[PDB]
Amino acid sequence: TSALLAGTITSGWTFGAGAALQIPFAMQMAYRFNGIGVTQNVLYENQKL
Amino acid sequence: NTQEVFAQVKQIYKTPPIKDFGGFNFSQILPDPSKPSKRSFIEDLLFNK
Amino acid sequence: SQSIIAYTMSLGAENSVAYSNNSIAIPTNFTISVTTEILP
Amino acid sequence: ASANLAATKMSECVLGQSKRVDFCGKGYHLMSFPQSAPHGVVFLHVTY
Amino acid sequence: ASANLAATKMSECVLGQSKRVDFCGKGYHLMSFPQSAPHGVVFLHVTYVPAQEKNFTTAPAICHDGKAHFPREGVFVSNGTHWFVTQRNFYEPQIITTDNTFVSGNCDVVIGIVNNTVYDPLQPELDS
Repeated sequence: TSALLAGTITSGWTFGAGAALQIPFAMQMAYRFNGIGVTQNVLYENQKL
Repeated sequence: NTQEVFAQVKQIYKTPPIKDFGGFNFSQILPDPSKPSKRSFIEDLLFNK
Repeated sequence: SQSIIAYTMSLGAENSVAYSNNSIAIPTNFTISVTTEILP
Repeated sequence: ASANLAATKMSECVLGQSKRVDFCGKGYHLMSFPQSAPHGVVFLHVTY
Repeated sequence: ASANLAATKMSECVLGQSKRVDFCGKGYHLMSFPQSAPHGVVFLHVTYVPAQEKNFTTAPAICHDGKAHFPREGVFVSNGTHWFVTQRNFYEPQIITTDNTFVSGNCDVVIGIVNNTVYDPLQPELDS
């Protein structure tokens, strides 16, 4: 359970396909927001909220 | 049934000491290294309930 | 000189990947895999 | 069947981002965090 | 239940491309080929797997003249001296332009932003 958190927190959706992948967490949510029809702007503009 | 669920990975990942994730606090889900059993706060509640 | 042993199971190798606010890992090549799946 | 379902959620919800409605929580799924439990498992979904 | 699953995989994996993870093989699914067998069926799942990596320095945006430029489809990377844009799952670096980017707001609200130049293809034609 702890290993799968460290991969999701770090790599997001990559370690489930192959080798792990260093990605910052704030950048993962930018791609996940794009996965629901929302741009990267509202995240970085409201990163604290 | 456990291997198909929990053993979805092939290599153990771990978190860094510098937990900089853009303001997100995963302390209540990450393991407490002080306890004998390395399970998180939320995990410990479920094992007691 | 062989014998049967008993041990605690290991769950794979540790991998403490890199971390930073200014780091990214991008693939440069790729590898096609063709695995197999049986179902009765 | 519950175990095969949970194994499908760890692949779809945790290891990836699912566009399936109400499969990884009510709302637009962003990511999911698993937690262990006695004779079971618990998912902490995140939705927009 | 195993048969209903195989019927579900013949539809989602073979007859189409599935975005479901670990359902039609390990990795990003491209296509799958079925094969018969006694009292069952065999699926040959073709998958895309990135193999060779390379660490890079990144940033979420670029400050050009006060305007923050975000990428339309890709990420900003750096070889230590110059910044480019590239697709996520493959290193195809290319110059930052106003066509590869999107403008929203200013540079005083985004965290981790960096100052750099953005190219405008219209400018050199004016000098022609």
